[PDB]
Amino acid sequence: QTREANARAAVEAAFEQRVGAYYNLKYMMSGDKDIAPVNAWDDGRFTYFKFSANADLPSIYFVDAEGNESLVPRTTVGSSNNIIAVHKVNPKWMIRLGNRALAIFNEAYDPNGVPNDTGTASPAVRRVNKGGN
Amino acid sequence: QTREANARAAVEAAFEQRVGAYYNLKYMMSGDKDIAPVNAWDDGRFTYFKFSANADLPSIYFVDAEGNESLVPRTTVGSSNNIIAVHKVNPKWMIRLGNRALAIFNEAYDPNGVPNDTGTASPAVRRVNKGGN
Amino acid sequence: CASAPKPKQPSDFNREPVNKTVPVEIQR
Amino acid sequence: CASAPKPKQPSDFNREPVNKTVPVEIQR
Amino acid sequence: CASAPKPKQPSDFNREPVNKTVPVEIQR
Amino acid sequence: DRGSKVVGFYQGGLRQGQARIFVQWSRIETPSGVVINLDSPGTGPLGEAGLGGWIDRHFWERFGGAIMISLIGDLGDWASRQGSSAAAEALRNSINIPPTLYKNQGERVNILVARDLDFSDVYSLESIPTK
Amino acid sequence: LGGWIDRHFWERFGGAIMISLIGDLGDWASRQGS
Amino acid sequence: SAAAEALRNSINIPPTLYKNQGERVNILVARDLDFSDVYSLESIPTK
Amino acid sequence: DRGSKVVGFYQGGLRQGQARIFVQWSRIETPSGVVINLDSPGTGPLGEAG
Repeated sequence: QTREANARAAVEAAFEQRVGAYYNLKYMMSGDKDIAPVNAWDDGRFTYFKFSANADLPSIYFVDAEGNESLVPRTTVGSSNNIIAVHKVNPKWMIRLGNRALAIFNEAYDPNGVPNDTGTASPAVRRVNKGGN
Repeated sequence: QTREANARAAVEAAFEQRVGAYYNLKYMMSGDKDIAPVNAWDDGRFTYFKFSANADLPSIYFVDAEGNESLVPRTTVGSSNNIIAVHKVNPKWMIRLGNRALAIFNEAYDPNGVPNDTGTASPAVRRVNKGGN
Repeated sequence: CASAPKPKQPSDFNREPVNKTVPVEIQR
Repeated sequence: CASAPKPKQPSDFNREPVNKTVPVEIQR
Repeated sequence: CASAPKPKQPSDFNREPVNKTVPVEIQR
Repeated sequence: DRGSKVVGFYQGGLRQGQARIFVQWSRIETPSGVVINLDSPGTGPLGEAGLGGWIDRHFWERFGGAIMISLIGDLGDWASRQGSSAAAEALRNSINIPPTLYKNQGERVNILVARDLDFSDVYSLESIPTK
Repeated sequence: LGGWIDRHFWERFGGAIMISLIGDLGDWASRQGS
Repeated sequence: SAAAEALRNSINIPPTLYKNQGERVNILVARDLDFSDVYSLESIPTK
Repeated sequence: DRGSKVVGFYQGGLRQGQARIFVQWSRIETPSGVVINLDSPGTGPLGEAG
């Protein structure tokens, strides 16, 4: 019971560390600017769209090379739930809210990115196989 | 049990205390002035419409950038139930009662707003995760 | 050929301030 | 003869940076 | 008359090496 | 909170003359992990029951067999006369095709809460000390 | 509660109207053989 | 009528769908998937 | 993980007027050996049922 609590504390410390990361800020937008984020970046693993306090949180879609949109998994982070973090780095993004649309462009797309050798969202936490078997 | 009653007393005090709010009063109207409020303002988080004592309370709708109306949740506050608090700040509203319609305009719209870091309607009270799990 | 009508749209001509005096819930 | 309409395609004319400032989440 | 369409055939014009660099899994 | 994932389902399809599908929203998950079973009706942006979009009434699938059968019969009669019912069966067999509704991604909808939702076991309030 | 009523005139009668008209037009063309 | 007979006996042939290989699809997770028995997390020591 | 293999099935065929078939995905298999029974619907790239 004790060594597991220690491991949990270490894991939370390591996740909250968030050290040695590089941020891409070269994002452009064009479309219905009234649903635009106030900030968009990515750290090579996830893409973050930050929205103001009065803005409705829109739906965000993944655009491929031919222009077809597709769903991408999402998590809402931030102190006020103001940041939509999508789990992919992409060159183009689609934001929709009702009958408005805004296109977000990644102007520094890195086709390689950082490999996920650990199985978590952090390089300092390892996902290990408990199930054995 | 003692700390819970103390917590409840402090929470009521902090909700009533009401410090540090800015008020927008730059609101204009056009349409059927018979169903009009006597006063409209907002505190950055909610929008308030005061109606007189001899006035029927109308229905209020959210108007988006394209003209479409949609429902918004509503609270009726004030000592004599004369104030309608909608839970949103928006540049345009629509007041409808029967076949009369009135457009309300926020002439000082603040797209940023003020973030909700606490989970409550006041910065002096915090919503905390009791359920654990 | 016929679709449901729309609710009345208010005229956009007689635009005037809502507030002719400051509310007292603002403590003023 | 008719198919379901696509959603609105945004116009590619008013292209501008998203970031007017630097987010505080970047610690900047 | 109408049959099931075939998937897109890749072009044969822009033929180029896959391996710009030697993979590291070759231990090279 | 905002950004909470609501999950729902529909079934049964449309009937002739209908342009809205009943959608039931089943559960919502808050970004902080709160989960509540709301079994509520899904409505449009102004609370009209069902989700509605663009309707495909399948005109050609319903009527083209009968139309073509009639045209072939009439052209055959024209040719035979120029020497010097199947249509009703096709219609009977392909007339009852229910419509299909298409609704785009990113549209606004409402959930009208059908039951009281109680959050007393997962939240509590604490006053924030000043200064 | 009452409001505006869509009676679905076309969804109810257009199939019959169109079938009748196409039958009549085909008949007219077949008559126009000579 | 022979033509009406043939139509009556061959008019209901359900359609066939062809989807090519390599196309993109989703899976909408219908239930909560619990991974607590097969993984665990540990902190990687610095350096 | 990525590269996990999902297995599903369809049945029943189509009706007239239908252009989508219902697919149920049944089990996914992680490249490290984790099998979980997700009996979920298979949709299109944007969530269209079937």
